[PDB]
Amino acid sequence: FDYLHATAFQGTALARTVEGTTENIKHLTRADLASYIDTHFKAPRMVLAAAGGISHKELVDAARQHFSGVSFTYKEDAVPILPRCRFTGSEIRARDDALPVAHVALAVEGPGWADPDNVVLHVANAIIGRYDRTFGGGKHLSSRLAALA
Amino acid sequence: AEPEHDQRKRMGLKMLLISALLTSLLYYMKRHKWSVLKSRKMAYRPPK
Ligand SMILES: CCCCCCCCO[C@@H]1O[C@H](CO)[C@@H](O)[C@H](O)[C@H]1O
Repeated sequence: FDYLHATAFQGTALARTVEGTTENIKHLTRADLASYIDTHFKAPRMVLAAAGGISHKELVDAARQHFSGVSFTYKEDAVPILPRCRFTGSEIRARDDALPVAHVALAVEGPGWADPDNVVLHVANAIIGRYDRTFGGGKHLSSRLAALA
Repeated sequence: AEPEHDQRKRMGLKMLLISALLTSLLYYMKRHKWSVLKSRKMAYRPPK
């Protein structure tokens, strides 16, 4: 799945692993870390969510107390508009025959969180569904791909 | 000796035009399909 992103969104920010390079982990500084936190962990880009036996008003009160001072400039208010990521009809094949079983991922470009088509794509994905050799349903599973599998 | 003289060369014209067109088109389609291999890069990355 890392390789999938690395080639699907090749040449963009989405092509990077969440954990990062070995060199980066090696050489990241306290300044670099503190910079990330100050640059990204900012109030408008954060959501304090809660769920349980919690009074909402009591929640926003304790939140009002510990989630702190107002930003001064307009820069610190505005939420950044990320540069777009380019999809690439491409492949990456990392071959290792000593590896017991092979893994294959194939994907096309999606619509994004906003698009209402994401609902239909989930309905479609539900049709094909999923399987692993412990699915007790076996040959009688409704999913055609699972039945053929 | 060859009454087909006129039609033969008339065909030769049609042939050469068609052949020129088709050879070019098929060359693109070949290059298009082979573009996957022609541009392909590979690396050797062991757990060295
Ligand atoms: C790849 C090769 C394609 C060759 C196409 C040749 C088509 C020839 O076509 C011929 O041309 C003659 C001259 O007008 C006509 O008399 C014939 O009726 C016609 O069939």
